[PDB]
Amino acid sequence: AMIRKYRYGAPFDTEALTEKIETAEEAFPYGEISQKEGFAFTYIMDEDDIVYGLGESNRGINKRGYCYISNCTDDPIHTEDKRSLYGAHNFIIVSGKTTFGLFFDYPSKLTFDIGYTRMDTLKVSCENADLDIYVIEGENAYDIVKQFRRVIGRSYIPPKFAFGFGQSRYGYTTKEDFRAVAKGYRENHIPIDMIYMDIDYMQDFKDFTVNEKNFPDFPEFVKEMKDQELRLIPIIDAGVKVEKGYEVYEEGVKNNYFCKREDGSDFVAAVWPGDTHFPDMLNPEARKWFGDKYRFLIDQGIEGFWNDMNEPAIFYSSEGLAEAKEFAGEFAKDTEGKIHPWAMQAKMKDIVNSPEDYKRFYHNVNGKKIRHDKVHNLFGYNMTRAAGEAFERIDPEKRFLMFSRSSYIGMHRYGGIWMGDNKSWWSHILLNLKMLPSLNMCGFMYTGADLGGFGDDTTRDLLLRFLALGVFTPLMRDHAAEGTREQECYQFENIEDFRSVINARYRLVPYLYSEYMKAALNDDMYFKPLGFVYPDDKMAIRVEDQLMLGNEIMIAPVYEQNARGRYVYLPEEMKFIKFMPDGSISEEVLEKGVHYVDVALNEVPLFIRSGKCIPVAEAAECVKDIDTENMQLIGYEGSSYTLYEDDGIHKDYDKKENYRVLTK
Amino acid sequence: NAMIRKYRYGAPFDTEALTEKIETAEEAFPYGEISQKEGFAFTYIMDEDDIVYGLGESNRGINKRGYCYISNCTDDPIHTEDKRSLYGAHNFIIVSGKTTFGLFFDYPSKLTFDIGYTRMDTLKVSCENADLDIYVIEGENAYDIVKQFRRVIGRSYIPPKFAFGFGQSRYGYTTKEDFRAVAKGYRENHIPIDMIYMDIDYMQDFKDFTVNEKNFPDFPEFVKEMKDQELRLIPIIDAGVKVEKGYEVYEEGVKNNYFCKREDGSDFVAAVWPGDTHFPDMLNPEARKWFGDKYRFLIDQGIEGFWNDMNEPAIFYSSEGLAEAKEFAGEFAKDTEGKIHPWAMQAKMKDIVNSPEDYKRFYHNVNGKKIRHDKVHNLFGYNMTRAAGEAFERIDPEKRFLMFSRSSYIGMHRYGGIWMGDNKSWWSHILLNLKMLPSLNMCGFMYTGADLGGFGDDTTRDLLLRFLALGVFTPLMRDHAAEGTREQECYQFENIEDFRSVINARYRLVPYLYSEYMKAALNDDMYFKPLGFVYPDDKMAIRVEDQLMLGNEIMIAPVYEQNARGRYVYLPEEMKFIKFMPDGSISEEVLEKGVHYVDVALNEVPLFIRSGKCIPVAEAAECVKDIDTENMQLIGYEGSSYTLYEDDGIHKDYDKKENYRVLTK
Ligand SMILES: C[C@H]1O[C@H](O[C@H]2[C@H](O)[C@@H](O)[C@@H](O[C@H]3[C@H](O)[C@@H](O)[C@@H](O)O[C@@H]3CO)O[C@@H]2CO)[C@H](O)[C@@H](O)[C@@H]1N[C@H]1C=C(CO)[C@@H](O)[C@H](O)[C@H]1O
Ligand SMILES: C[C@H]1O[C@H](O[C@H]2[C@H](O)[C@@H](O)[C@@H](O[C@H]3[C@H](O)[C@@H](O)[C@@H](O)O[C@@H]3CO)O[C@@H]2CO)[C@H](O)[C@@H](O)[C@@H]1N[C@H]1C=C(CO)[C@@H](O)[C@H](O)[C@H]1O
Repeated sequence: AMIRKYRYGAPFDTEALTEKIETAEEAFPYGEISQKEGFAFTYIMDEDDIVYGLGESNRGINKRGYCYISNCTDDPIHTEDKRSLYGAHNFIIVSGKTTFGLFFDYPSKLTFDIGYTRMDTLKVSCENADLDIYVIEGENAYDIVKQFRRVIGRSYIPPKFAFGFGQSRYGYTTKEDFRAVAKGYRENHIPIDMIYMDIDYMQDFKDFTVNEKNFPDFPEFVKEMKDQELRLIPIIDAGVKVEKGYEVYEEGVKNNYFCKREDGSDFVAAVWPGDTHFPDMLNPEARKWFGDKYRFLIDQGIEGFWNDMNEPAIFYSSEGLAEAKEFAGEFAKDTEGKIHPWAMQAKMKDIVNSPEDYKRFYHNVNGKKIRHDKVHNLFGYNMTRAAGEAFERIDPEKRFLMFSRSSYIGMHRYGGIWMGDNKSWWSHILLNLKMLPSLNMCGFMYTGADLGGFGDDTTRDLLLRFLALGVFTPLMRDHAAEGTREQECYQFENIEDFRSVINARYRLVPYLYSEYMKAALNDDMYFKPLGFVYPDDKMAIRVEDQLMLGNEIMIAPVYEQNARGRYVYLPEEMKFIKFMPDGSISEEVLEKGVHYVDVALNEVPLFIRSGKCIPVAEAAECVKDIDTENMQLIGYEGSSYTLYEDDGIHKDYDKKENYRVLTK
Repeated sequence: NAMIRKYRYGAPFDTEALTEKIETAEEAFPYGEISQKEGFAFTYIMDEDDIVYGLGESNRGINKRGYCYISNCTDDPIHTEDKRSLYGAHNFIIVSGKTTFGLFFDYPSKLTFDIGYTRMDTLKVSCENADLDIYVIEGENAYDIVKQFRRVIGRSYIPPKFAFGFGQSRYGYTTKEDFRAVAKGYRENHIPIDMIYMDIDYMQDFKDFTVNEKNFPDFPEFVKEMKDQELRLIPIIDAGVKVEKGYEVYEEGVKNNYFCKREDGSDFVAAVWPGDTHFPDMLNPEARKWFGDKYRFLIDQGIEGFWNDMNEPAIFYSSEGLAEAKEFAGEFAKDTEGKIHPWAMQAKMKDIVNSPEDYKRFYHNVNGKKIRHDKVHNLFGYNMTRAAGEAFERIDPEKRFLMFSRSSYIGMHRYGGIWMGDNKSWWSHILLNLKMLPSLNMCGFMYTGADLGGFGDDTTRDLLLRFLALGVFTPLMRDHAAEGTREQECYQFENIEDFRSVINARYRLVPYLYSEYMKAALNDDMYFKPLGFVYPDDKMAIRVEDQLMLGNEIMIAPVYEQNARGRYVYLPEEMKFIKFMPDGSISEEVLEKGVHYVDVALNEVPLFIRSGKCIPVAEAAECVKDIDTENMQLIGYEGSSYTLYEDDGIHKDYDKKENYRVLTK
């Protein structure tokens, strides 16, 4: 009713939406649509108009003033200029005097020119007038989003343990590597529930093996780790290594489960294991075959997975590789200097994630051959769907921890997202923050960034400020790239400081989980821009470095080096809370308005809204040990918090026992 | 100045950074601990509250704690927070806390500042060779310590007045049409401007000290076509002298042994824009004078300023590097077994650029003894600008020339300014350009700016405007853009009157800004100051990093977040919030000491006036020579006094009672 679906050409069915919406028949309600060059929507914006959405895209909460292209790209350098990151989330809302939401249900490259060309002009275009546009209406932007959240289906719900802290590093390889990490944390009493395993745990980077030489009995090691409440979260890449004898490879080939070239042969793309093949994620059968392979690890005790390189990322195809070796040929023999080293360098770079490669292989969809570039942004989506759907067969009642890098809307039902290869820059603390709400609008609630920065060298302080933001993000893990400064918490001085920050995560767990469960089950938001909560405050709607969490709190982390505080705007009176390093909790009332607050490196800050309160537990070293019984209530006297909780393992969501009102 | 003990280690190369002879102190080192096991290392444990200023043009913020900085002039077009080395080497730092003192490491080689990077409480300055002078500057506070240092390094370079105008630039402008188009585009729209820069294209095949003969049949006249319009062309000069027979500059450098040379006596070859080039031996006096004198060519044609580029010096690849690369390309090409990953190929291409190894392959002839370049690496750009400067004074001693350089070392500030190089059209770079200001001032470099709009990548309308609004206050205010970037000339955007509004604020402030720069340079004082220097005992002010004091009257606080309509500020004393309005009016508002949010729209230029002060504001003019300083509105507080310095802005006659006049509100 307050949602209509306008249809152009013959759209590919993305299965993005779970709710049926009939094809409206009147005139498109806003702006203009054109077909002189492919397809274009053009809209003129009110000078005060704010644009939200685009989920995991570059820049800030208000998208006005730059260009975003949905075109899932493996790009390790997230600088302000980049137009396409990992995600393809074609949902925007124009909010102002004239407010409306738009979802562009489209598989391929979609360019959102949001004021970049002309300031007052919003122009969303793509090569093909074959798509569905969904127009949503409501009073405010929050209401437009909650409607969207309805029609795309309930977001993924992770197991309770995933609301713990997780340690990860590209490099962990042996039982020793892993033990010294468990050692490092448990011996210094720093809580943690997860350690991630990156590609070095496989045999020759073969999907669905383990290095038999390093884990002669992987299952027992898993049980040894799990005994200390450490759950090993293995990675899975998109490419299956080409290698005779390799079971997963032989099957893929024999049953035509792989993407093929225009000639029927299996397309080769090179990744970690060298030459690989990509499972045909768009083909229902291949998807059940791929998903089922997760049993290999589940049967061994594994309760979580992360999907990577699933744009899919291509270092080089056999086609590109020959072009390059060949060019290098003329370079090597160049006497006249007709071939500059810059160009040789340019070719090496162009064979990576080549657009030419993305038209070299095809998907087989219920018998229809479709070229990959045409459906490019669905690949990661469906790889994560394969896992999810396979999960539900293996054990319909159990929750598995699951996240992916690349995604498209609809994938939000089967798994969360991590924000990819960030760097150890202070600006990336803010980027982590700004992306949260957008992702929530698009259904992705279980998200977080690599704390302390994936790439490059971190410092003791960058890490602590990153963690302090992580405290509030459902996914909280410290991750680091190959050969960077070691950034485990125990790899610094005065380690107790890190204990302090993590401790705060582990006291806030029952609240954060609660607020998560309530949001997901209600097709609602976990993180909200201040604009959603105080739509009348023309000051609040412009704030981009503070977020509302649930209905009880606001967060505002420090993201500047050497700072000892930061400016905040409070659209209402709140109590200002800091989790102190001695184990106590500072509390101060602060009137609405502007304020500079003092927040030391080893203190964690949050605000509690007027007439509200939240439960806080004692610090425990793992999710299982948190005493949920006698929690302290912080906030406003006479207020009440409805606390959700369940076994945090199965999907028994609708019990009256799951709710329990607390009054301060 | 015997409040500046100097400590000697080894047999230091003389950088000529100081103009003041300081004797070699004789006691143990006044602070921390010195070690000499595997080179040289100063190690100091800092107090928790200590702040660290300095390092001029270096990465990150005002307070330098919490990272690692390396003096090693490097051509790096990507200015991300992780970078440890950019273009300049300004080895001056100051520890500001319970124990305040200042340090200058006079060392021309790779010098590492580990400022609380490894251990948070640990400052460690180390290098390979113990061949260095270390100046310890004692004093009451940081500001004072900086004033001392400014005096032993000598008066800062002083630009002609026309350089406080606005300038337009692009790695693209090639023909008369292009330049005329910039002319017409600005003039027709009554947008103030004084300079148009000429990038490497005006040359004859990138040959230094030539001009394109087909492009510019009669250059002196075209230069005149522009000058009559109050537009001054500022051509670039590159470090590399193109290798080519018949090319006079090359023939002479070779004939007279003026180029840097391989170990074996051969003229070292480095590839740059022109192709193979030689580098003029900037550490050789005869060479330095020969190169400097070459500027006459352009000066005798009516040119009144220059910029020196690529002078780290930047190297695309050496002859040795190309060969090594082509031979690797071969192995890769014929490799049938996948022995050679494409990543290794790609890594080799990257390796040949600015290859530390090349910097080991050429020497400087310093009156007799040959010195391997890497041993004096941070000096190259400094002595190239020194070549140009000394030349100017031989060529015409009365007249001031516009001069600035990319690479630099303390001491170069006497001969020219610098721009902050290849930044990017990122909002974060507006702040980066802000934060570098104070630091560069502490090291003598006052004439500085950044590429407004962002050099690299594509800018937007709002980004360019917020950049200009900072640029209003930086002595170098220049719009420059990379090859193939979106056009960022002010006339290439809708509602052009918002660019005329903003750049009006500049020309209206020019009388006062010029005044402060002149006063500051002649007094060995700073033009920009961190708030700590002015409000030493306000714990809140000593940590403000995104505001700056300018002279002794005003404070700046640029908007740097995209889509923001205001920003938070902290005021250490009562002040008049002022906005140059898009209508021409100047809004005024008193705000007390404390935190505030102030509305600054895109097309408004903000600034604050200190309690007890005021400033002159002229009416808008479209070029510097047309500005009317006779009757200027005074903006500020009642019964305050401003001393206006002014002169002909052309010659070098600075010490005269007639240059000053007291204005009273
Ligand atoms: C691990 C990471 O590797 C791949 O990306 C890397 C590039 O291939 C490298 O060339 C290198 O690029 C840097 C260059 O040296 C230089 O141009 C500099 O300016 O910066 C560049 C980027 O920092 O570094 C890249 C990233 O470190 C691949 O594209 C990327 O997606 C990979 N990340 C995934 C893989 C692993 C291992 O399974 C996980 O640890 C990550 O979390 C994944 O997201
Ligand atoms: C003009 C500029 O060119 C040289 O640097 C360029 C590189 O050679 C290119 O490879 C390219 O780098 C980009 C990467 O491919 C990409 O990874 C992305 O991250 O951005 C990189 C840089 O934006 O672009 C570079 C910049 O164009 C040279 O080393 C550099 O120092 C040059 N700058 C000076 C030269 C000119 C022309 O005479 C002047 O206009 C400038 O103002 C100078 O500062």
